[PDB]
Amino acid sequence: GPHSLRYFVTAVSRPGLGEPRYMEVGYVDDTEFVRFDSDAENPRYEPRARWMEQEGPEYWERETQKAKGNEQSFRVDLRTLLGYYNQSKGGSHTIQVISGCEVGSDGRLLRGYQQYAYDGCDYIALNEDLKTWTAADMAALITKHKWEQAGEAERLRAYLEGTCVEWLRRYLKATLLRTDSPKAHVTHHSRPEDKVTLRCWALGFYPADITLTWQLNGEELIQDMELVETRPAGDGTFQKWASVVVPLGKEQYYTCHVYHQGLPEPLTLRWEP
Amino acid sequence: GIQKTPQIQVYSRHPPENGKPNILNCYVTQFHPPHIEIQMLKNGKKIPKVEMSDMSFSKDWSFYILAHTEFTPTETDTYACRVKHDSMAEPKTVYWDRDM
Ligand SMILES: CC(C)C[C@H](N)C(=O)O
Repeated sequence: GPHSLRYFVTAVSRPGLGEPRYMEVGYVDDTEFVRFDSDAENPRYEPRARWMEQEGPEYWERETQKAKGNEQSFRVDLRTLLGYYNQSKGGSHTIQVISGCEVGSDGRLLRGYQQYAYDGCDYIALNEDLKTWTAADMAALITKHKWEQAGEAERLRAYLEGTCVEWLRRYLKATLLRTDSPKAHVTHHSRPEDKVTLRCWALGFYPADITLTWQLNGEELIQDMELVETRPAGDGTFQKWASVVVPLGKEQYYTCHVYHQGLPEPLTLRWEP
Repeated sequence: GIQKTPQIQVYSRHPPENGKPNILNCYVTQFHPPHIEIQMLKNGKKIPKVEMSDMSFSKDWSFYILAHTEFTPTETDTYACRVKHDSMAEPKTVYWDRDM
């Protein structure tokens, strides 16, 4: 299947309180593998997965020095954007970036991207051609014209097609993905008068992607069902539940279905008093 | 820019059993700006040793983080997570419900 190498970058100004806080986080297949945090006396790029200590001290010095350079460029960028938007020097602001390459099963580049946001809104994005830019407002247009006139898209296309895929191709290459199957159970809770709540739980699963449904007579109860957003247990696994309110005494007419990539086939379960 | 209001869930790592040590989570998502203050409370009083995960953000730019603390639930103790963030006029408190 496909693989991804992506970096998520945050720069937050804190006028009067010190230097901006800068973070870079690297993900292989949506799993954190390296992190740089500026909030230290001697900030270093650090491994975050069990396989990254293989890299020598040469790797860590180069990446640390790269991240420190990026940090200082985003410090400048934060100041630049105050000019572009005519904002005062007293407020905190945030720049974010997502940058990366996704390759198919065949090792060919599927998608490369470089997307910037300012204070929670899209700012500029490199287009799929890896040759042109989409600007979100008239401020970002200024950056666009600067980058068109500096061969930035050229420098990016060479990174995304070249070094990104090369590093990705070798990173965790170990190519296949962990799955932990959900364990499921149903709980029973009282409601006012002649109704009860049935809650179908899925616990201990990985990855987060999952679907829970409740069926009455073969049909999924989309309208009446309450769902929580999937949430981490804190140990690497995830949790989710779905509930329905049903008539007292009709609990055995309802079936929970759990769908997860780890399961040989979906779980079906009912309230078991 | 924008402000996004944090979404909060308070829940245990393991199914709760009275008297058995466990971990209480406060999972806070979908917020912007990234500055946030998260407290966990037992019977109304701040819990001292609350650990914070590293902060991350999603494809929609919004931030998320997990706060957690050791706890030993009992039948009558009350737990809550309180979050202060510029998107909200007052701090939001969400109580732990052992059934959710
Ligand atoms: C926010 C950054 C993309 C700004 C860019 N370096 C500029 O000076 O236009």
